[PDB]
Amino acid sequence: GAMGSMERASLIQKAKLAEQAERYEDMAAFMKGAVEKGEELSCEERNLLSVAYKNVVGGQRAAWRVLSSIEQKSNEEGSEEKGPEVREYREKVETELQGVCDTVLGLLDSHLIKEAGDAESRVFYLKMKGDYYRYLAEVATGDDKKRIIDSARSAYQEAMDISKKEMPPTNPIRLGLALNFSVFHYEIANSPEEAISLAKTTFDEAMADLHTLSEDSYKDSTLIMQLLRDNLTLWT
Amino acid sequence: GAMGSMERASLIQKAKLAEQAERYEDMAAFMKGAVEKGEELSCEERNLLSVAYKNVVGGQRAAWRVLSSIEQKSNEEGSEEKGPEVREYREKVETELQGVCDTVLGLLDSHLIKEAGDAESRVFYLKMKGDYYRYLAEVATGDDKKRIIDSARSAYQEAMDISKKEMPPTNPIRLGLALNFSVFHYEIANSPEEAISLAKTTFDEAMADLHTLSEDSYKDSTLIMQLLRDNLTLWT
Amino acid sequence: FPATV
Amino acid sequence: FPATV
Ligand SMILES: *CC(=O)NCCCC1CCN(C(=O)C2(Nc3ccc(Cl)cc3)CCOCC2)CC1
Ligand SMILES: *CC(=O)NCCCC1CCN(C(=O)C2(Nc3ccc(Cl)cc3)CCOCC2)CC1
Ligand SMILES: [Mg+2]
Ligand SMILES: [Mg+2]
Ligand SMILES: [Mg+2]
Ligand SMILES: [Mg+2]
Ligand SMILES: [Mg+2]
Ligand SMILES: [Mg+2]
Repeated sequence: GAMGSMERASLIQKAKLAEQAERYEDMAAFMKGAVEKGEELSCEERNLLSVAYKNVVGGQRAAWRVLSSIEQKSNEEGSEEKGPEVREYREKVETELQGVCDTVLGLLDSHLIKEAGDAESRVFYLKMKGDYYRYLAEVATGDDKKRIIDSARSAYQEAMDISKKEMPPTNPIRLGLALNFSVFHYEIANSPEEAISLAKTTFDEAMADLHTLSEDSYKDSTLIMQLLRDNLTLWT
Repeated sequence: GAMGSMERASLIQKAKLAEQAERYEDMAAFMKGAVEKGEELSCEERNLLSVAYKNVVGGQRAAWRVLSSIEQKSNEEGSEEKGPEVREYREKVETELQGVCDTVLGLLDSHLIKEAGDAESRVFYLKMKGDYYRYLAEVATGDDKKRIIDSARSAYQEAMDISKKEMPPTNPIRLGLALNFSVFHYEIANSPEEAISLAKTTFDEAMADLHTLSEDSYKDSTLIMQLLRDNLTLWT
Repeated sequence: FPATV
Repeated sequence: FPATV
């Protein structure tokens, strides 16, 4: 790897600089380099890794959706034939997106997940696995689409099982996992009732535990609870 | 070039798609491919080329300024030594910026400018030459800084001379050139009085010619006149 | 699109 | 920063 000659600490320092400069591709490359050193990640380092790739793939997803919409419009009745260019460019963006997802999944599989023994770390990594299979599923149209969807489901479910046993209902990682798995149900698995039920139960169980929290923890938990509420409002 | 196998028309089509998807690096690569076909550009194609590279280099400049500010703060009294990483990463971004500028300047020199005979095209390309030498000058700190500044000045001056002889004072290309050359004076050449005088005379001469214009041309000209006014307000 | 984190 | 186009 091009980052093999750089110190782990320098890669982390530069990831933080890249974040400040909104250079998320660089941030992701630095964090990949840091993961490939082979040492486990701290909480802060997990956050850096996730922020970097979320921002890179988020931009790719937004671009893919623009192109896919243009392509769909081209295939309607009355639309003039404009040749293969829209499909080609949508495929180009799609292939790059898939590459990023495969890169993240590769880091998780070699070897972040297997070395993660604490509940927070294991849940966080399994959530990420679900997320990146979900992004693959968004663009899947072939023989493997069912298996990609099931890979996302399985990762989210394992994370959910750990989270419920090991973390309080207000824990931000538990909350974020539930938020994202609920979106998986609604958008990917064609299970809107499951999505709504999960968001509602997660919200309600968190509400009942807020009394245990400091002011700072309350702020963290309630921010994600509001995201659950926002989705419920969109869906009901 | 990786775009050598793609049709010119397809490159232009894909540049427009990339713009819609806010994929400016791709947009720039497509337009570079189109220029390298060797045919002159249309007005619309010149706009695509300029938009693509403006957006790519604009993002690099913003990132460079963030990093340069962090670096400057690191070199103040009382700041803790944090090692070579800030300088290294600022240099990385700087080198990439310089590369983009060199790419644009290369397209202009081989062979856009020499084949441009109409005033609008020649002025537009010479303005771009001034702009990309100006971006090089922003980051220059060495033996060649004076020569880089003079390269920008010379390109802008040639454009100005053509624009005044060949175009009305409301022409958007003439106006945009004057806006940018005025910023060159203020920010690069340490000549704020020249910057102010140029912006003011350009504004006033345009105002006196608005009566000749259609509603649509009036809208185009007055938008850039307002930018001149905005700069004058900042500077006085 | 719905919120995710 | 000042406006440029
Ligand atoms: C100790 C450990 O493993 N930490 C990993 C990072 C977890 C933190 C938790 C707080 N947090 C957030 O609340 C926001 N983002 C996310 C929340 C939950 C998950 Cl699973 C992922 C991201 C911060 C940004 O706004 C949304 C909430 C950051 C990550
Ligand atoms: C015929 C020809 O050579 N055309 C090249 C493209 C010129 C157009 C003019 C209109 N225009 C603008 O007004 C805006 N941008 C620029 C203006 C002037 C220059 Cl020299 C460059 C760009 C549009 C975006 O907002 C700012 C004004 C687009 C370019
Ligand atoms: Mg070491
Ligand atoms: Mg495909
Ligand atoms: Mg359940
Ligand atoms: Mg051809
Ligand atoms: Mg340098
Ligand atoms: Mg003069």
